[PDB]
Amino acid sequence: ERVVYRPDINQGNYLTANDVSKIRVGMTQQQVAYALGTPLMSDPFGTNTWFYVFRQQPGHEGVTQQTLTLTFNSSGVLTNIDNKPAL
Amino acid sequence: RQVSGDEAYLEAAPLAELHAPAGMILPVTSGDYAIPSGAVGKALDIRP
Amino acid sequence: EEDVVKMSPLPTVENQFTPTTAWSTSVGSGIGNFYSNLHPALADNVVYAADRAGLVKALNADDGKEIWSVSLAEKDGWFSKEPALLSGGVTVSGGHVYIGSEKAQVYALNTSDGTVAWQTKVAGEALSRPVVSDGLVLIHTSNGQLQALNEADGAVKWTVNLDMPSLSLRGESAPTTAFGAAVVGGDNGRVSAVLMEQGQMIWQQRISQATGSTEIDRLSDVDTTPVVVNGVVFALAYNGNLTALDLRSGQIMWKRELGSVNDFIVDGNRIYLVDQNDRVMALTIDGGVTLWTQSDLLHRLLTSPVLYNGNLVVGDSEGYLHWINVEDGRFVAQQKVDSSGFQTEPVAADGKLLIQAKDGTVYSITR
Amino acid sequence: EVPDNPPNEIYATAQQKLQDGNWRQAITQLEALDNRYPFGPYSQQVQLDLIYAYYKNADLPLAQAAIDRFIRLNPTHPNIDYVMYMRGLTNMALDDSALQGFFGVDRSDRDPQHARAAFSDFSKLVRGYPNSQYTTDATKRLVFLKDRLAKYEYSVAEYYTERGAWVAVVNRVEGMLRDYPDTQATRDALPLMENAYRQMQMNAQAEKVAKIIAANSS
Amino acid sequence: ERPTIASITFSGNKSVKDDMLKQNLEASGVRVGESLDRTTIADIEKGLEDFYYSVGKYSASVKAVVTPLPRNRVDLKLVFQEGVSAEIQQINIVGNHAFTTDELISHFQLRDEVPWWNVVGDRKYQKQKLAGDLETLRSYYLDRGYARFNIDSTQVSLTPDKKGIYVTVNITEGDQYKLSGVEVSGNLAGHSAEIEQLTKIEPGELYNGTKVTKMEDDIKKLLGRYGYAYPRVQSMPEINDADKTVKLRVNVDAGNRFYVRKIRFEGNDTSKDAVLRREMRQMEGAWLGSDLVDQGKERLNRLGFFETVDTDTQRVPGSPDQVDVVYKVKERNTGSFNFGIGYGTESGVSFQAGVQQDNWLGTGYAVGINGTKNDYQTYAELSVTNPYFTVDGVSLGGRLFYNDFQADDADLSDYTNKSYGTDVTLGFPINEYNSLRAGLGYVHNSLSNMQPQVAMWRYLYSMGEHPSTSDQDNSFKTDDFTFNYGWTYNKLDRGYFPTDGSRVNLTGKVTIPGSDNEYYKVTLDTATYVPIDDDHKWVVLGRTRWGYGDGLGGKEMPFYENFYAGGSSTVRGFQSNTIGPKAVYFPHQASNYDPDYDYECATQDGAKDLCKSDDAVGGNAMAVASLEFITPTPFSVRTSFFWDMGTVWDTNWDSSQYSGYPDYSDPSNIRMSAGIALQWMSPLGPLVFSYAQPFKKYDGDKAEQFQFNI
Repeated sequence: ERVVYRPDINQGNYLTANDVSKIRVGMTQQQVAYALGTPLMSDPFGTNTWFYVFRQQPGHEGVTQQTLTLTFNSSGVLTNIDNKPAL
Repeated sequence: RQVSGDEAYLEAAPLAELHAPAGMILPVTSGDYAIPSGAVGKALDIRP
Repeated sequence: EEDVVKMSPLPTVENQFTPTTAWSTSVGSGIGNFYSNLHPALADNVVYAADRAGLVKALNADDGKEIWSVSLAEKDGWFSKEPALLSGGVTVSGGHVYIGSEKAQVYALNTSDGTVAWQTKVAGEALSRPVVSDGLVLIHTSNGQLQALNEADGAVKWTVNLDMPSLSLRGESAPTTAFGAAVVGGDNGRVSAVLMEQGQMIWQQRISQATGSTEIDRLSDVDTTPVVVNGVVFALAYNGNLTALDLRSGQIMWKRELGSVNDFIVDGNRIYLVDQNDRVMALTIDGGVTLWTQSDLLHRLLTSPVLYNGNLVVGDSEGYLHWINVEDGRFVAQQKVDSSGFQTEPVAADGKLLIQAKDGTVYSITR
Repeated sequence: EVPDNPPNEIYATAQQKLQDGNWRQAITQLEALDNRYPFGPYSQQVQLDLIYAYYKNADLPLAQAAIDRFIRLNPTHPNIDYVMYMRGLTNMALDDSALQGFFGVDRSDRDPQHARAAFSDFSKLVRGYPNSQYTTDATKRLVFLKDRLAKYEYSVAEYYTERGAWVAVVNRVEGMLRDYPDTQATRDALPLMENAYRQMQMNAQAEKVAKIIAANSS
Repeated sequence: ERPTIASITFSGNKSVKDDMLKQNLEASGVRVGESLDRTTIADIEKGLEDFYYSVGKYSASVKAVVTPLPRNRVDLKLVFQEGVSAEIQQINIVGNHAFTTDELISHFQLRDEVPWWNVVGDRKYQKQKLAGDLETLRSYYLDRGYARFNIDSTQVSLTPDKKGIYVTVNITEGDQYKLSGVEVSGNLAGHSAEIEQLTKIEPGELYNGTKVTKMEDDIKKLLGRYGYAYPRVQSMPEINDADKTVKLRVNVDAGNRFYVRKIRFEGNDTSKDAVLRREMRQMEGAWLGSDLVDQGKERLNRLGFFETVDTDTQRVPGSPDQVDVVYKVKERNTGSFNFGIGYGTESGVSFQAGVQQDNWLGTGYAVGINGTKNDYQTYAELSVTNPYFTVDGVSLGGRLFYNDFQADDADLSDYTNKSYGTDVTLGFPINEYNSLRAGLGYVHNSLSNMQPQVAMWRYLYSMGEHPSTSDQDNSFKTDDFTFNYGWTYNKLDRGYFPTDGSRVNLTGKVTIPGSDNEYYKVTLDTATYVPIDDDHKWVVLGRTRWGYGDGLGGKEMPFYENFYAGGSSTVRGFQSNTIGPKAVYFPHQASNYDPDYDYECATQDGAKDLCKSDDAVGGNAMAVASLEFITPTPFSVRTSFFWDMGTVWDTNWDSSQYSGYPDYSDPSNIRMSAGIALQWMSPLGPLVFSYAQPFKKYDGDKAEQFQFNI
């Protein structure tokens, strides 16, 4: 409560609203991967579902997570789209 | 002729290939832990 | 860390008679180290030399009194009287004498006054002694190129390219002509015949290699100056490897690759030379059949040799002169005409010997 | 140092310092001979003596040098299996060049490259000469080296955890699982990944991983 | 059997790396254990004189010594009949028609003006240096507007002595044009406006090729912010020779983003990967902007716990996003133990040693231990630094030091100030080079029976005490709760031997009550590097400190905090701390201790009539001057020519008393000692020392022109 010194959270693999619109339903795995760059978050053991994360806070003023995660069926086909902003 | 160095080998845990609830497997097999004389330590003598 | 192999000094000093120094007109340096032909020439008791920046003179061949001088250094532009680095020889042709800058800017010089007839850019610095071809001066630029200019204005008659080099073995091929057959040395041991009229390869030829991944003699300041006595030619190799060939052939008559030569002349039957060993070999016309060599000032850095009163002259880099009994075969006279020394052409026309020391402007001897 | 002498006596001195341990003078005379009679057959026997002492001398550069020289000299030789094990040994040695661990120190966290090299050598041994006179030694070096790399990566992840790059974290824990769910570092790390996800409301994976260490609560 | 090649003995090179010629020998199929080819005497002689021709000599023959030996072993000597290397005499720039040729050398790497008035390398030759000069000239026109410019050819001649190189240039001087406009083209991926602004040329201005390339690669970096590894972008000019202008095609094309997965480091065995991985402000698991990688690199550099920050990105094979970073780190290790000893008569030669491990185990923990000594005033020092106390980077440095001198010369009373103390430093990196700090400095001192000296006694009354004047009896113990601060902005290159950058060491020291000696003050250090040689081998070496004392409550600089200079780095050539106010004692007699008329510093044993004394004690204010030019020793090392100058003085030196005695309130008393910032390397470590010319010696200064260690 007496430290103005804080950093900004230099983490990404973020999203563009372009990236947002970039993908629609049932779009296939390789297709979406190229269309959005490979992901880095996806369950070790569960389904083919995928995550995609935005991450920041500029220090003392609000933390901005923004992840969309991405469900996937058996045959590498999208099944559902799942965004989430901060909190 | 004893192994100059540890035998912390002997304190390494027998690696439990882990054991998870169903449908939760992970492709370990990238590794190379084949399981087959020669001492361990004292008589582990490297005279050729 | 400079253990260069110095040579024997002046041995067995001898002067059968009096090397009378006719005079020593030292008009003013000059060259410096700066190896370059720039050799001074004469015409009718009137002789001609030049500085290394644009100054040119015309003198008396009795005392070296100046008949007149001129400067040439460009009086404006990138330098007020820009050092123009005259490096062509001294080519005399009637009212017009010629000079070669190291800026590809020839200067035809109106002899009568020193009027700059015309300065013409060419394919590079004019290292070789420009040669007259009866309306055509023979400029052999640095970069293997070769161009003739109209004596009257410098019309570029043509632009024969030639024997393009890789590492510049000194490309002062002094071109020569035979009945209207333009000949010239080259930069890659390859003499080439040329149509005197408009520069067409009458034939080419290969004699020697040339320094750079195939290295040849680079202490033989080669007379890149094909002499042509009657149509059997005699060309010095770019490392003095002897040769003789039919004028309009290039087909070898014979060749003494033994030779690796600085400069040369020939008389009647005896050829002469300055091998890199810095020793002539009295050599008969037929083959490199030898009469004698003389390794006395072996490996001393020398000038061209020349004849005088039926005696052979030769200049050293240290103002010593080494008249040689032409048939046997060693010195006959000697004098330290300078400390400055020299390398360029000792000129002996009309029985008057001429030198420009590498800085010590013209000296002139007799006996 | 090298006094030239009868070669049989050269190898004699070599064996003298061998049974003793004066690796310096031994190696001197061995290299002397392979400057004197180098391409001879027992001169690669000399070379084996050389690699031997070079390790016994704890002189690892020339160890690698002569070992690889022996490999390029012979694809399979009488002592080449001992050579392979010695190569693995000198690599793992480089990984333990320092031995501060008994000054209350850890090495589970320094350069994990020679450990990869040794792990590879012992892999190539356990499936390339897997009947040698050096089976279980290499085997336990294998298992330990592996949990060692494990704890290394786990510490790295802990670092980032203290930093915040929870994604980097998750990926580390993952890549560890897919290199091992066995090595203690595994169970160690797991909560790392879990709190990480929690820093990301991906709580689904969090409680999944919870059940994971639950069935593996040991 | 002709074999075997067994002997290789390079002799007469005297100028090169013999093993380079050895790799050539192998490149000629020649080395120990090879097929002994008696024939190859002349062959390899040719090859290696050709090597000389390569290195720019062509003037060093060689003689090989075949030595028939028994069946296997052979001998061979290689007599390098060396001479004088090739030498450059002059350049020509043909076709030059817009600028002075010699000016168009005035940027050339290679040269011919190295005479005894101008120094530029030497007139040897290597075609590579040539090509550099070529492109230099090429730029030299392309910046100007000379589009069509080129280099028609070049060549280099040999004076027919193998001595003289000639230099020739064949140009076509471009015929300047006024570049018209630029056209972005291709993948900008929603980053247009910015890029367009990265190229806001002046309308139709002159052509300037390097300015273009700047626009180009700055657009590159610009994108790198948005994470594109190799934003393959091309700049193309389209010539309008008709109007004499040219238009510009900016072929833009980016890459992809979320790149960095697993950042290897290397060779850090001595050093905890944790700290290294902290010295990279690019948090992993994210995209890449190579400038982040660099700023990292520089951080690692400033740490100094390294030797080479070599980076290498790596597109991991398998998907364009798989991109990961190695760090080939070849950091050196130093056990920093150096004992510099000062010699210079009998009552003042000791000096001090550093016994410091320099981050034990590379844990990220430098920890200090230092000791010093003087006739009586003997001080030690000890420390422990936590560069990374918190995740952010907070540096925490413990400090400890001991004066343990009760003045045991006779028994005591000979300036007894056994005086220890300790403190910590809660150092912040306030900004990415800005750093104020903080700490709670504390120190015990005990004075007793000191030989009386005007300074000390003015102090005691500044203390507000009434010590019996001409008496070796009075005692004073003291401690202090001191509040600390201080500032430092380092953007230097390499923390051990630098090349360039800002070094400042503001150390704000004050005190607070509850303590004994109430006073305030502040110091600050000034020092920096910056190169003169732009090969980053000659460098200007700034250095200067500014001494200042003071005291709250009208009190005075508690004189255990008296600054000093003289001896080592502070000054050169002088003896230790022998610069500034040399104290003076009252015409004192009553010492309570009369030796056999020993201890002649104003005691009863004679010693009346105030002894204007030559005992350097220094005072509340100081500055020493030090500006230096590295010569990367052309004979870890750097060599300049020290000439430095310093001065010390007391403010409160009220000349009223000192009237007839050399004033010590006059700061303008600057000494000077000249020499050369020497440093060597022998097979033992980072060897370095100094030796100065103490000319501008003031009244009674005391010099030992030598110095040892660093």
